[PDB]
Amino acid sequence: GLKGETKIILERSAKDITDEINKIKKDAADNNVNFAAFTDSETGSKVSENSFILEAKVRATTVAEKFVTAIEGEATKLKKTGSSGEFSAMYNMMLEVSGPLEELGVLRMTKTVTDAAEQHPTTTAEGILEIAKIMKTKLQRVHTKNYCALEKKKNPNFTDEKCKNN
Repeated sequence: GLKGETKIILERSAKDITDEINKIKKDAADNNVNFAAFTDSETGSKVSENSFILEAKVRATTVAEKFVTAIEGEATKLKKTGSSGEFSAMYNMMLEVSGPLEELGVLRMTKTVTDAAEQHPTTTAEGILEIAKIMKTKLQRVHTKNYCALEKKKNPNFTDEKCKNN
């Protein structure tokens, strides 16, 4: 239904993120750093004391943030949301992307997004704007968590109630 790049435009953005994971893996191996350090294991505070893991995690985040913000913008009216199914199609991928990110890191919370379908529709024209409220939560929780440790290395003066020290 969509002509020109407007069709693959969605796939193009997803392709970058998909490949982004591979870019870090090859980079991590080059520096010979424990890749599994990203998630390591579930046990309270995560180690990954190395700035590389925390810093690299942002790279996988910032790029992902574009996808979420893009959904709200791409909403347009028809250009991206061609058919009535295209509206949810955009969010459909985000649900799947929850995997790749989980591997590189990022906090899991597909339950909140999935649960949104129960109360809220799924991702209709206005539904995206409304349900988007839940998504923004992840952007702050993921960023704030990695953000603190980010400028933390720069100076010990860094402090914030949002982020806990170890």
